[PDB]
Amino acid sequence: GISRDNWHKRRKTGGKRKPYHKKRKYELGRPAANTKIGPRRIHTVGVRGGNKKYRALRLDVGNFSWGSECCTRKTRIIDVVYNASNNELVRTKTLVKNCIVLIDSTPYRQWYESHYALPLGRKKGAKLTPEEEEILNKKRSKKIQKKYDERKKNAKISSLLEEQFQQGKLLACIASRPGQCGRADGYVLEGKELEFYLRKIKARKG
Amino acid sequence: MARGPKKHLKRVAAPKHWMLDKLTSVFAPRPSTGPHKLRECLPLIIFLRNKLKYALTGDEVKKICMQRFIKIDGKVRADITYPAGFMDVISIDKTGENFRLIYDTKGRFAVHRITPEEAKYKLCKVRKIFVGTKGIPHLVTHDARTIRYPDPLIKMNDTIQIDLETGKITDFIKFDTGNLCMVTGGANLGRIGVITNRERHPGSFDVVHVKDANGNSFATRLSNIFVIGKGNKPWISLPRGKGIRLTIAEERDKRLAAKQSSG
Amino acid sequence: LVTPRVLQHKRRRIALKKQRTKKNKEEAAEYAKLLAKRMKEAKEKRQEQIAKRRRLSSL
Amino acid sequence: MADIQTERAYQKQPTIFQNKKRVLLGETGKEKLPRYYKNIGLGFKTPKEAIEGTYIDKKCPFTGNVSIRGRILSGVVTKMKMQRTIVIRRDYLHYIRKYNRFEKRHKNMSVHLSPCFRDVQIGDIVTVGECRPLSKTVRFNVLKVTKAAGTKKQFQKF
RNA sequence: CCCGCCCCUUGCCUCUCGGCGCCGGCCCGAAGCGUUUACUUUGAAAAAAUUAGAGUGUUCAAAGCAGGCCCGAGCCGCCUGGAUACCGCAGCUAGGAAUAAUGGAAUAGGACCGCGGUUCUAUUUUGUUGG
RNA sequence: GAAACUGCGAAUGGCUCAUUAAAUCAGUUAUGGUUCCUUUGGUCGCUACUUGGAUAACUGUGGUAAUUCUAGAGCUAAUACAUGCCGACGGCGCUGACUCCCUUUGUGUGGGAUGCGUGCAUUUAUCAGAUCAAAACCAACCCGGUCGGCGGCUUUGGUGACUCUAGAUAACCUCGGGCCGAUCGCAGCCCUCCGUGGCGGCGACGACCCAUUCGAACGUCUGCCCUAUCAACUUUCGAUGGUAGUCGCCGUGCCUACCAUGGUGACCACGGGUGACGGGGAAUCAGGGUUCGAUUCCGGAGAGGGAGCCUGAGAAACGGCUACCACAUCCAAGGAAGGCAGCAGGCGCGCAAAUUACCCACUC
Ligand SMILES: [Mg+2]
Ligand SMILES: [Mg+2]
Ligand SMILES: [Mg+2]
Ligand SMILES: [Mg+2]
Ligand SMILES: [Mg+2]
Ligand SMILES: [Mg+2]
Ligand SMILES: [Mg+2]
Ligand SMILES: [Mg+2]
Ligand SMILES: [Mg+2]
Ligand SMILES: [Mg+2]
Ligand SMILES: [Mg+2]
Ligand SMILES: [Mg+2]
Ligand SMILES: [Mg+2]
Ligand SMILES: [Mg+2]
Ligand SMILES: [Mg+2]
Ligand SMILES: [Mg+2]
Ligand SMILES: [Mg+2]
Ligand SMILES: [Mg+2]
Ligand SMILES: [Mg+2]
Ligand SMILES: [Mg+2]
Ligand SMILES: [Mg+2]
Ligand SMILES: [Mg+2]
Ligand SMILES: [Mg+2]
Ligand SMILES: [Mg+2]
Ligand SMILES: [Mg+2]
Ligand SMILES: [Mg+2]
Ligand SMILES: [Mg+2]
Ligand SMILES: [Mg+2]
Ligand SMILES: [Mg+2]
Ligand SMILES: [Mg+2]
Ligand SMILES: [Mg+2]
Ligand SMILES: [Mg+2]
Ligand SMILES: [Mg+2]
Ligand SMILES: [Mg+2]
Ligand SMILES: [Mg+2]
Ligand SMILES: [Mg+2]
Ligand SMILES: [Mg+2]
Ligand SMILES: [Mg+2]
Ligand SMILES: [Mg+2]
Ligand SMILES: [Mg+2]
Ligand SMILES: [Mg+2]
Ligand SMILES: [Mg+2]
Repeated sequence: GISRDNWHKRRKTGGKRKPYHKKRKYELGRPAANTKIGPRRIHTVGVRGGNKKYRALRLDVGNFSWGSECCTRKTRIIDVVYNASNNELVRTKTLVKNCIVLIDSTPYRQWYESHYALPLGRKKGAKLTPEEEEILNKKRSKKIQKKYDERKKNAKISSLLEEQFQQGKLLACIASRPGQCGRADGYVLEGKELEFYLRKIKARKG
Repeated sequence: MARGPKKHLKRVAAPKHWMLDKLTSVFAPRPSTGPHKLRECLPLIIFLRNKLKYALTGDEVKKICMQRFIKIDGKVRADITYPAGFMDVISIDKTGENFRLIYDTKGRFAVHRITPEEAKYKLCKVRKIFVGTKGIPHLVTHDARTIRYPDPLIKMNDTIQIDLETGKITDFIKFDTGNLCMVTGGANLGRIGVITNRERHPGSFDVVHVKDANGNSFATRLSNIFVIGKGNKPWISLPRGKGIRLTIAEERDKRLAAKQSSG
Repeated sequence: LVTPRVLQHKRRRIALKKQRTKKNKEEAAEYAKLLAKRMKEAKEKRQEQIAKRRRLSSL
Repeated sequence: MADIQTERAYQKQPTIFQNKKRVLLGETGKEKLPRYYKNIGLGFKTPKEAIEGTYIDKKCPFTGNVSIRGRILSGVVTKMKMQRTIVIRRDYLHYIRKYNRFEKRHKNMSVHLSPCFRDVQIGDIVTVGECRPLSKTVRFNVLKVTKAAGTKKQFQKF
């Protein structure tokens, strides 16, 4: 079937080479996965030596990380925004390594408000009266100075990141190959990477 | 043609220090996978039926081994193509005799009966020192043995004497200039001497010099040195000749002048 | 069908794990002893070094 | 080198992190970007233009992810027309035995030149090391550039 | 034709940690290596079989790797071989410096703790943590 | 102890030389860029006195011209198929109701229920990866001791070189799609005690991971017969390089997207021929050479010609399967079955090459 052999190529001089043998099995095919977004399905391929290998199709949940905070959570993947290799991989919402994805951003908000005792980007406060000010402004006399005042000074999320938390989504990069592992892990963009990718996105579409 | 691993060995392609004929048949024992390499081992059938003449065919050595008589390094081996190798101990207690496979002088194994008190330990060369999970130091010797928790001052190329019954490294000799050694590969396969030098070529094949007990010098690669003593004093018992390699002229003079024909 | 030999096999299978745990315990103990023994000689090397260092830094 | 972002993806060294820190640890003089580099060994010295300067080359020997092992050859530069890739020529003599005489022969090698070296021009002598296949016809990397011969880089006043 | 003296004759060094003198002090071997190569000599590493070659009365030889002794058998045996050479060219290694290549400062800079100025900085000790 | 289920082997060996001209192959090196059934050595604890249903053989009824075709009916097992606990945790860190002296408080002090996670293997991210040459002030602290300050410590392993090995943190789990034994054989002991509460050795088998062995694959340098009546070749039908990915056991235009315009040649590239498989080797030979190597050892390739796959550690397998082409066999014309360049034997081709023998006694 499909083959990865070197012997169908021209040699460096531009000359043809003639084959000496039929196609082997250590030179195999196995067409692409083309992971979409949706309810999970994962098939399993038997490869050289045994060693099953998981090929994902329609993943919808990932394990992403925030490196400044060292805080990693399970999250939902919403959409793909950028793709350095092709552009038809954003029209079809296929999810490959080094893609740029939107995630749900909620568990990071939960951990942040719980760890710092301080809010994210919030517009108005009425929902904070029955609940959430319960977490953020917890009724305790011990700790609530000594601990959380050492949590403060450090709780200075940058302009772009705190602007992200308002619309309820983030920008993340996949750092794992879902076609080989069946997992869509990665890390949320920050700093100059975030600026570069935001400018690229703004420049491409529209 | 060759889609997998092979399992036959032709008599003409077998190692030469087995000292086989060329008229018995097209095939050779083909030692089974073990702790010693294929070209550097000596199967059980060849040691029993060819060097010891205890057996006369392959059936006889099979039915000698199938009676739990032969012990290699303490344990009872039932296979007749087991790859016994350097510094091993054979034990046949039905007759009360123990041997030790060591190259004599001419690049082949000898028959080297030893005392039963000496057939308890064996010397092993260290090839690898790595750390496992939870920071436990391991060893790897020249015969695939793995030792956990060695004292953290034994390194590569050093020799360790181990108890055959329990493992449990007992003592060790250090690779240094001045230590007795036997060469276990190449052209000087069998000669014994002191180190006196170690040339170093970063990236490939650091060579080592040797000078035996008669002022003759010869070099080898570091991959073939085997420290067997502190210096001028072996830890295992040496065979007859003691790796001296007297030349063909001296060979002829000693064979003629002694008139070694019979008793 | 349950038979005394099945229970004997199970007893063997549990005693093996017990023996393995005892082996690990005592081996780790002895190696920690030996490592602590080596650290004293390392201290001795370092103190000899510092002593001769100050010796030759005198003049 | 003011802007090394020329391709459609963010070029950056792996194993390097843009961390959480305070205001004005530097607004110019400390831009919070360290440099990964390794020593090749075998006596070859890492050039300072790889430690100081900034560029993204995963295939460089000194800062990228590649290991030099095996053979070490040398040659003279013949062509510099590809991106980070040059063509060097090795001449030698082949001894025919019927006659007792030699004959001149040559081989060409495509080799990888890191942006660490910026002084190379046709005619220099170049040392190379052996790496894993880096492309269809590239297996070597330039370790060292030298030019200490006649008709030197310029008039000899050094 | 290996040690060293007219200038040098492995040889300049720069220090440093490991073992070596001697009456805290005194000193040479250890680190770079002699611009490089070709050449030449030497080591290492290269399956066997075949080829050359050592031993051995297959009844001789072609072959083969064998075989030789002493006891009436009362030894429940002993001795001994299965060598060695060659294996170009290319790659590795260390001596030699004739021959043949290649190179050095002409609009200079080699050298000495020579200094002068500006400028970056390693992060050790001042006991430690920090301005 | 027949048969049948199960496990393993059938990828070795044997045969032939059609293809193949930097291809194979040879010497040399590299996997710090990969996989590896088995062997040997390490690893094995974070209804349980033992769970479920359901197929063979066997019994019985059949169908078709025909095959190592196979349907319906009735039973019964597992080291087949599928589930799944028990123990011994007396396990630390993060939480922080509350709580204790004097500085309220912050902080200089000491307990703490409560909850969460807590083995190795997978995936992503992050942290540390320790010892340089000396002193002077100021805010706070250990010790030589004192109620404002002087002398004095800084701690896995290895390589020429790793983004190595090991360690710490936050999560993730792939189940039907990791591990942590519901398996079989020999021979035995104490019971605050009357068969069980208990425990005791020796094996077989199985199994995640690491190392070893046997390899396999992909790479480095050098080496090739004749031909110019072959002088320019290669390139969206990848040609040479760059960045991101897909796929693959892994490195890599291996393949895709976007860029650059490169790469080889008179030192013979590119094209053509070979009654060309390569080598160790054979004949001849004063010295140099010339010719041969289908052929018993090593390597490669193929099973009429191409192509595509299943099982498996390992095959693009032909003593395996599925199609097309070329041949050719039986038919009850509906259908079924095939691959001797294995050993004998036969036809054809030719100037040209042996018995349709006996045996596993030797070598394996
Ligand atoms: Mg072919
Ligand atoms: Mg496996
Ligand atoms: Mg075969
Ligand atoms: Mg075998
Ligand atoms: Mg001969
Ligand atoms: Mg003869
Ligand atoms: Mg040579
Ligand atoms: Mg030389
Ligand atoms: Mg039976
Ligand atoms: Mg088996
Ligand atoms: Mg099989
Ligand atoms: Mg034939
Ligand atoms: Mg051709
Ligand atoms: Mg080549
Ligand atoms: Mg080869
Ligand atoms: Mg080769
Ligand atoms: Mg095992
Ligand atoms: Mg039924
Ligand atoms: Mg590319
Ligand atoms: Mg890539
Ligand atoms: Mg062009
Ligand atoms: Mg051609
Ligand atoms: Mg052709
Ligand atoms: Mg042909
Ligand atoms: Mg030929
Ligand atoms: Mg001649
Ligand atoms: Mg041939
Ligand atoms: Mg032919
Ligand atoms: Mg024939
Ligand atoms: Mg080969
Ligand atoms: Mg085939
Ligand atoms: Mg045919
Ligand atoms: Mg199998
Ligand atoms: Mg086939
Ligand atoms: Mg076959
Ligand atoms: Mg069939
Ligand atoms: Mg057939
Ligand atoms: Mg036939
Ligand atoms: Mg005729
Ligand atoms: Mg004839
Ligand atoms: Mg005829
Ligand atoms: Mg037989």
